[PDB]
Amino acid sequence: MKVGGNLDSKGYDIATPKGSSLGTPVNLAVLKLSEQGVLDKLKNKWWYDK
Amino acid sequence: FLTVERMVSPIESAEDLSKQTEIAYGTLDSGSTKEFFRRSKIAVFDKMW
Repeated sequence: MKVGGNLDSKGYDIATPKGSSLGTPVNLAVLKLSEQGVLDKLKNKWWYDK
Repeated sequence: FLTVERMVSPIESAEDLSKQTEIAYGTLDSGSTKEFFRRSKIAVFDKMW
């Protein structure tokens, strides 16, 4: 089991080529699932349902 | 011993049974019983599958 909080802070992000057509929309896309929580579902579900 | 025996609450409904893991459970290998569990999104039932 895990004890204590996170000592440091970082983040996981997707990879996009410099100035690609998927640069701004996916970045807007990945950020917009964090409000209604559908991204919040997929994390806590896979980690703590099955 | 007596206090622990008195605290033992028998399983009655699904949610109390769902939380514990001492007593195993399962459905048929086929039929709509399994399909109902997959499509169900209830917090009691999504963890059931």
